[PDB]
Amino acid sequence: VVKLQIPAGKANPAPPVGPALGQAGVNIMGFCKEFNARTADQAGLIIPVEISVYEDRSFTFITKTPPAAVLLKKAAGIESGSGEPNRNKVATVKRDKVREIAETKMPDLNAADVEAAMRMVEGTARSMGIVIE
Amino acid sequence: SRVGKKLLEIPSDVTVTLNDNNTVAVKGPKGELTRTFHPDMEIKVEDNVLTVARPSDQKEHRALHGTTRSLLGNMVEGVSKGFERGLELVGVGYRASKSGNKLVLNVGYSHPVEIVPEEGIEIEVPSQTKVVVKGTDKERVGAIAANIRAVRSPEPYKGKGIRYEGEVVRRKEGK
Amino acid sequence: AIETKKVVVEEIASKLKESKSTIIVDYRGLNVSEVTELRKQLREANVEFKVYKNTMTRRAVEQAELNGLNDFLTGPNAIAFSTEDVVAPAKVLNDFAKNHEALEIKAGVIEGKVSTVEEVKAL
Amino acid sequence: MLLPKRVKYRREHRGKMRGRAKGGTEVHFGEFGIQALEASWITNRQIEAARIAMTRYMKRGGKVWIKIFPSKPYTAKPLEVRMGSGKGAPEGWVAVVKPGKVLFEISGVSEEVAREALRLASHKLPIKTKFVKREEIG
Amino acid sequence: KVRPSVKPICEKCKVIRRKGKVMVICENPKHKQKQG
RNA sequence: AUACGUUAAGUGGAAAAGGAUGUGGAGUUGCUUAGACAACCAGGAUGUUGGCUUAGAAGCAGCCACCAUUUAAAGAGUGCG
Repeated sequence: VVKLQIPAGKANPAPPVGPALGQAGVNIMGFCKEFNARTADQAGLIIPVEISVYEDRSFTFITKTPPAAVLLKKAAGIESGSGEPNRNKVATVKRDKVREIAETKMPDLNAADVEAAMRMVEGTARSMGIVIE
Repeated sequence: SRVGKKLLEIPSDVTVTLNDNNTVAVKGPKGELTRTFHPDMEIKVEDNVLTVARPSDQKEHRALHGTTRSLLGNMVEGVSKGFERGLELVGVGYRASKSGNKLVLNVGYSHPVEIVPEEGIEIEVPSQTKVVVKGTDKERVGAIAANIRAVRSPEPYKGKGIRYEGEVVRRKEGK
Repeated sequence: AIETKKVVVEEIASKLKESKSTIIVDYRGLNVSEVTELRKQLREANVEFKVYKNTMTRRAVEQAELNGLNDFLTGPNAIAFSTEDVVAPAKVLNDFAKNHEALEIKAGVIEGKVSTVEEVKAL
Repeated sequence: MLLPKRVKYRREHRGKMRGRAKGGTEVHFGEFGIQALEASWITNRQIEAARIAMTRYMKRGGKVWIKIFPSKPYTAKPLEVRMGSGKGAPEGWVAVVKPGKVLFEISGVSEEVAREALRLASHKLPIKTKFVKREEIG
Repeated sequence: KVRPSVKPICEKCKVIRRKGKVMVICENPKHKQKQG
């Protein structure tokens, strides 16, 4: 099992994929069409993909959401957070806005509940130093 | 919480004599042993169960009491199941083969290596890599295992010569 | 020892209203194997199910002294008790059985628990 | 490195240590402090050797306390000079020390760090010493 | 090494007197020590 | 010689700072048959390396807000890597 961050819009050249999965016995020609299929809904983003390795050289893949807290910069409206969080509260975000963010992360999050999904994001918003309001 | 108070069952068939003072002549199909025992210890034989008891709680007695049980358990098992210690040779041209009772060892020294087992001990060579020293005496099998190890002290830089199976020799980076 | 009482009194409250339960051995209890079961609890309900591996004969068996007096035989060795709150019984007996058959933790050949006055044979 | 701005006399008698300390036996300015078991002379350089050892390990923290300011000079006749023909000169300074006296104090520091800072000072000081804490009956 | 004030260096080290001479032993050979 | 002990090195019959599961007594305290120290079999966190960074270094360049959930349990980290 070797996780990789294959881009959604492209999958063919050796240097990003190539030998690294080619030594796994993976048939690269047969899967590249698949990476361009389901990920087309979210083109232009770098989508991480888990890769299990069956003994029969069969394969099944699971796509994931773009990485967490990157969205927090957008909701804050600021390009970058403080280098001194809490000591420097550069930005603030409403609790209702956090609900919009947590729902996007649900397939990636292992959180049992939407109320718990809130608390998970709350630990990320504090990393940016952003106040929770 | 303590060692010698624990009971030791005899699976059988292992008889145990109680001859003074004090000699324990364990007997059976595989062999016999007579461990030395100073008088202060008290060995007793419950039916198919060896027993040991401490004369006092004094610190000197606390040490000796835990040893006497561990030895008797080593004795009975060697009279039954027996014992063996593997030895994993590692290298390229290294190999070993018997010549009579003697065990020739083609160690990387230009001088040929030979080791003679003591009576009651035999060394089969199922493969050139593995080495097995069968024997009823743990003190002797571990001694012979050390004597064979003496022929080649292991090199930390690379797996060579005698090596316990299994054991991790410390890795080293050459340059 | 006051903390131990919280371990006792709380779990008894579940058993008084408990419906069904199943034996689960603790051997080779991989964390990934647990998550596969925990997600199933999320479908059946929420936090209402309990995994609590407080399976000492001095612990859980005392809870069984009031009700479910069949745990005395199951008490030796590893156990993973489960308790139901609401949820009409069905899949709960079946879901864990499917997991052990595909590797992941010995089932213990299902020693069984309270349902009537019986033991073995999940339905 | 601590020396007096002025002294009434260039030289003084070496004296004779005996008995329990006249005072300062009980630490209170600091949460913890070194306490000598015996009595012996301490040169000014030995005191500086102790404080430098603490400031590094302590990092950020409360100020180091020093209850003891040296005042008694130790005479040092130049080498190979014959006996007599006048008293020598004060090469340096030495504080008087008595058993049970609080040689140093520390405060505002965590319990783990405090155990070490008192220990490193004990090596620089020839006198045997022991861990001590404030008493509050009180 | 041999020093009068043998001390443990890491958690793996263990203090064991042998033949009247205290010796610290560790999985790392460098930490091996004996007093006297 | 008598009685209660202590000492194991020839200490007694040569010093020190310092070091040590040496041993004999005394005291205090944590846990502890609603379970202790040893184990031997179980698992190791979830988003996540998480913010600020250094090409990248995800338990770990190092500076830290070092969060909250899954819960029988685990620090967004004890350590060999």
